[PDB]
Amino acid sequence: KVFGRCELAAAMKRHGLDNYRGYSLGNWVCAAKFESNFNTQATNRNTDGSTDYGILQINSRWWCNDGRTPGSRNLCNIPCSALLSSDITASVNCAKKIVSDGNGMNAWVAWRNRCKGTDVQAWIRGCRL
Repeated sequence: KVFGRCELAAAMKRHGLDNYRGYSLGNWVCAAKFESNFNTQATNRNTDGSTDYGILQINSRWWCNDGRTPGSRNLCNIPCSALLSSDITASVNCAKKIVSDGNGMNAWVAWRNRCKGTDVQAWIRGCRL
């Protein structure tokens, strides 16, 4: 499923991501835009052999099991395919665990490079939240 901007913002708010660990809703929308282009089916292979899955591009190195990243962890206790569902519950819950880990949203390379220090509020402008 490819979400619309305001549709995703609303789903993320509903799931309690708005101001989670002090990160405003715009930060999460911005990150999802640049990580996956709002596409729940997005997948990308990393150089170490691990893969990123879903709207928030969650890594099989640490967070999920994709059956092909030998020696990795499954900290969110999920198959990586759960991250590709049209329902974002699994992605959101795993993202909450990631952002609490100690580095905050710096865990997301695209957020650090493209969202951090910018006017992220613009990503929720015009939306009926």
